[PDB]
Amino acid sequence: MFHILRLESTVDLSEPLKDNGIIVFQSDKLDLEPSPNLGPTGIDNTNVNLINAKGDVLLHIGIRRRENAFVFNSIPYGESRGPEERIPLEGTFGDRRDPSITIFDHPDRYQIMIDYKTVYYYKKRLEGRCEKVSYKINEGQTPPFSDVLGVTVLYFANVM
Amino acid sequence: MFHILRLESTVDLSEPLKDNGIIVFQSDKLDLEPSPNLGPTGIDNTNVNLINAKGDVLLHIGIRRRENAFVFNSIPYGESRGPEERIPLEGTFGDRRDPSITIFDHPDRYQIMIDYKTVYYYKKRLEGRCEKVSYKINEGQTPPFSDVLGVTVLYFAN
Amino acid sequence: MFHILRLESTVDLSEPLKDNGIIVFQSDKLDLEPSPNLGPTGIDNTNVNLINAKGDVLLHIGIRRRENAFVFNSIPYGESRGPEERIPLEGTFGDRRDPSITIFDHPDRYQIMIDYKTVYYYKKRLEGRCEKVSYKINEGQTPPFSDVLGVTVLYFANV
Amino acid sequence: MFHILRLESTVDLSEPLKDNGIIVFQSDKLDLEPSPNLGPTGIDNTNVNLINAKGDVLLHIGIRRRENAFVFNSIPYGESRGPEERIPLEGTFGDRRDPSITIFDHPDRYQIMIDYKTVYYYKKRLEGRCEKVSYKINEGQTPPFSDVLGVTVLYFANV
Ligand SMILES: CC(=O)N[C@@H]1[C@@H](O)[C@H](O[C@@H]2O[C@H](CO)[C@@H](O[C@@H]3O[C@H](CO)[C@@H](O)[C@H](O)[C@H]3NC(C)=O)[C@H](O)[C@H]2NC(C)=O)[C@@H](CO)O[C@H]1O
Ligand SMILES: CC(=O)N[C@@H]1[C@@H](O)[C@H](O[C@@H]2O[C@H](CO)[C@@H](O[C@@H]3O[C@H](CO)[C@@H](O)[C@H](O)[C@H]3NC(C)=O)[C@H](O)[C@H]2NC(C)=O)[C@@H](CO)O[C@H]1O
Ligand SMILES: CC(=O)N[C@@H]1[C@@H](O)[C@H](O[C@@H]2O[C@H](CO)[C@@H](O[C@@H]3O[C@H](CO)[C@@H](O)[C@H](O)[C@H]3NC(C)=O)[C@H](O)[C@H]2NC(C)=O)[C@@H](CO)O[C@H]1O
Ligand SMILES: CC(=O)N[C@@H]1[C@@H](O)[C@H](O[C@@H]2O[C@H](CO)[C@@H](O[C@@H]3O[C@H](CO)[C@@H](O)[C@H](O)[C@H]3NC(C)=O)[C@H](O)[C@H]2NC(C)=O)[C@@H](CO)O[C@H]1O
Repeated sequence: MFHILRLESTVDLSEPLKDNGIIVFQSDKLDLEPSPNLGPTGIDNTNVNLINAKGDVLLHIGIRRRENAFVFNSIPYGESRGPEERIPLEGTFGDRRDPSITIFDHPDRYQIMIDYKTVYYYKKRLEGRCEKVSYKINEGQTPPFSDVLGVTVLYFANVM
Repeated sequence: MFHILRLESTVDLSEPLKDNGIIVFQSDKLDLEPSPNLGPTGIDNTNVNLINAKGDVLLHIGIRRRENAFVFNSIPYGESRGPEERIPLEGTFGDRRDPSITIFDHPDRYQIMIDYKTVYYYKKRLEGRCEKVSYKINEGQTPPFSDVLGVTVLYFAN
Repeated sequence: MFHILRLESTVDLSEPLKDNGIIVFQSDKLDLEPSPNLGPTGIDNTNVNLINAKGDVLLHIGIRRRENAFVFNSIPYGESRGPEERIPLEGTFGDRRDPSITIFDHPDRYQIMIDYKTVYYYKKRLEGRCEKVSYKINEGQTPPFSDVLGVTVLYFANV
Repeated sequence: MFHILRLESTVDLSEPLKDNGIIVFQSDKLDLEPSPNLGPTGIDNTNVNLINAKGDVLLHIGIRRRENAFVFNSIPYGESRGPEERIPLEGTFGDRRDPSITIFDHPDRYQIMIDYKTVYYYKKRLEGRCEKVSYKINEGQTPPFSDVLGVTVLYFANV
C-alpha cells in the first residue's frame, strides 16, 4: 500500500513485508547542497530506515552531504550501530527532480536503488521482517528531500 | 513526476499536462465519516482541483460526506462555480485504506476514477492546460483523506 | 492476461473484455513499406479486429500502407462494412521497433493508441462486449508487423 | 522490448542485457501433464535459455514434468553441462492460465520467478552478458507452454 511518511516519524506497514517485497521512498525534491544548519550533532545526516517488530533497524540508509556518501548499516533496538558500509554519494541522484530510494528484499540481502538504478547490495545482519519505516534527520537540519515522502510497498506481481 | 500536496495548498506541475496526461491523487487514509466539526460554511467539503495557468479550475472534484456525493465542476478565475455534476459517494472508495482519485485526460473530457475504477466522464468546460493542482477544505473541518497527498503525473506506459 | 495471436487467426479472450478494459496488440517488428506483392484484392490491408460473441466486428483497425491511413470501422457478422473513419498513417509508427496498437474501452467509444500515443477516438456502433480478437491480411501480402502478435488484456488498476 | 520466441528457435536480444535487466518469458497456455510422446531421449524436457555471444548457455531453465522439478544449469558452448540445481515443480504454476518465467539479473546471480513469485536464485557460472534467448524441447515431445512465447526485456525503471 501507500503511506505518507513525515520527516521525523515512523509509519507502520499494514503487514510485515513479505519475501521479495519492494519499498519505494519518494520525494518531490532533491537538494544535494549540505544543510545550511549543521546543528549540535556535527553530522549532516538524513536517513530512512526499515524496522522490524522488535524495533531493530534492519536497514539504515543515510545520506551524508558533507561526507559525499551513503551510509548503510543495521542497528539493534537500543544498541549501538554495526560497522558502516559506504558508497560515494555523487553520481547517484540527479536524473529525477523527484528522487526515489527503492529497496528490494532478497533472502540474505537488500538491493538498494536510487532513481531505479541499483547502487548497492547490503547483506542482511539482523533477523525479522520489516514492519515499520522511518524518516529521520539530525537536530536542526534540513533534509535533501521533501519533508514528507510517499512510501509505497509493492511486489513484483503488483507491477506486472 | 511525483508531488507532495498539502491540505490547503497548491502545487505547480513541472510543465503543462500534455494530452492524455494522467494525474493520480494518493491518500494513505480514508475516513468517510463526515467531519465531526462542520464549521461556519455549513457544507462538509474537501476537494482536489486541476487548474490552468490563469487560475481557472478546469476540474473540481469535491467529496461531500454529508451529501453522499461527489461534486464535479469548473470555476473560472474570480467567477462563480458552474452547474454541478454529481454522482453518489457510496460504493466507490468502499473501505480500501489508501484511496486514490485518478484523472485521465481526454481531448474533450476527463475520465475520473476512484481506486482506479472509472466513476464518471466529465465534459471539459474551460480552455487551457492543467498547470497546477490543489487540495482544499472548508474552514474548520477535517478531511476524509490524509492531510498530505502524493500526486503523481504520468502518461500511459513509457 | 496474455494471448498468442497468429496472422490469419482469431483467438478467444479468456473472458469478455470488462468496462474500461485495455487490449494491447504487440508486434516485434515494424515495416511500413507496402507489401511487396499487392495481390488480387488490389488493397494492401493488414488488420486487427475486436469481435463480440455473435461474430460482429465491434472495431476493425486496418493499416493501409499504400493509402497512407488507418481505417476504422465496425462490421456486423455476415453483413457489409459501415462507413469508414480514416486518419493518416504517417506520423504514428513509430518510436520503436516493437510497435503496439492499444485499445482502451470507454462506455460509448474506443480510444486507439499507436505506441501508447492516442491517435483516435472511435464512437461505438455495435452492441456487445469484445470476446475475441483477430489478426488478418489480404491474400498474398506480408504484414507490417510480426506474423505473431502478443495480445495482452489489462485494466487501469493492474496496471 | 518485445520479441516473439518460437519453440525450437533462438532469438537475438536488441543488445546485451545490462545490469539488472529483466527478462520475462510469457506463455498463453499451461499444461503440466507429461508430454504424451516421450521420444528417444527418455527425458521429458522443455527449456528456455539465456545465451551469451559465444553461444554459452549462461542459464538453462528446464521443466521436467515426469521428475517434478525445474533444472537449472549453465552449459559452455559445445561442452557438457555442469552440475544441476533443482527445485520442485509442483506449487509454482497453477495460479494463472498464462504462465510466465521471469529472470531478474543481479551481479552474481539470477533471480528466477514463476508467475512473478520468486522461486530460486541461481549463482552465475559462466562469463559474458546475455545476448540471445532460446526455447527448446527434446525430440518428439509437446511443451507445457504455448509453442510461441512473448519475451519482454525490461529494466526496473520501465515499470
Ligand atoms: C569513538 C570511536 O570509537 N570512534 C569514532 C567513530 O565512532 C566516529 O564515527 C562516526 O560515528 C557516528 C556515531 O556512530 C556515525 O553517525 C551515526 O551513523 C549511524 C549509522 O552508521 C546512524 O544510525 C546515526 O544516526 C549516526 N549518528 C548521528 C548522530 O548522525 C558516523 O557516521 C561515523 N562517521 C564516520 C565513521 O566517518 C568517528 C566520527 O568521525 O570518530 C571516531 O573517533
Ligand atoms: C441562488 C439559489 O437559491 N441557489 C441555491 C444554491 O446556490 C445552493 O447550492 C449550493 O451552493 C454552494 C455554493 O456554491 C455549493 O458549494 C460549493 O460547491 C463548489 C463546487 O460546485 C465548490 O467550488 C465550493 O467549494 C463549494 N462552496 C462551499 C462554501 O463549500 C453547494 O454545493 C451547492 N449545493 C447544492 C447545489 O446542493 C442550493 C443547495 O445547496 O440551493 C439553491 O436554492
Ligand atoms: C458502393 C460501392 O461499391 N463503392 C465502392 C466502395 O465500396 C469502395 O470502397 C472500398 O471498399 C473496400 C471493400 O469494402 C474497402 O476495403 C475493406 O475495408 C474494410 C473496413 O472498412 C475491411 O474490413 C475489409 O477487409 C476491406 N476489404 C478488402 C478486400 O480489403 C476499402 O477500404 C474501400 N476503399 C475506399 C472507400 O476508399 C471504393 C474504393 O475506391 O470503390 C467504390 O466503387
Ligand atoms: C556419472 C554419470 O554418468 N552421470 C549420470 C548423469 O549424467 C545422469 O543425469 C541426467 O543427465 C541428463 C543428460 O545430461 C540430464 O538431462 C540434461 O539436462 C541438461 C541440464 O542439466 C539439459 O541441458 C539437457 O538438455 C538434458 N539432456 C537431455 C537429453 O534432456 C538429466 O537432467 C540428468 N538427470 C538426473 C541427473 O537426474 C543421471 C540420470 O539418472 O545418471 C548418471 O549416471
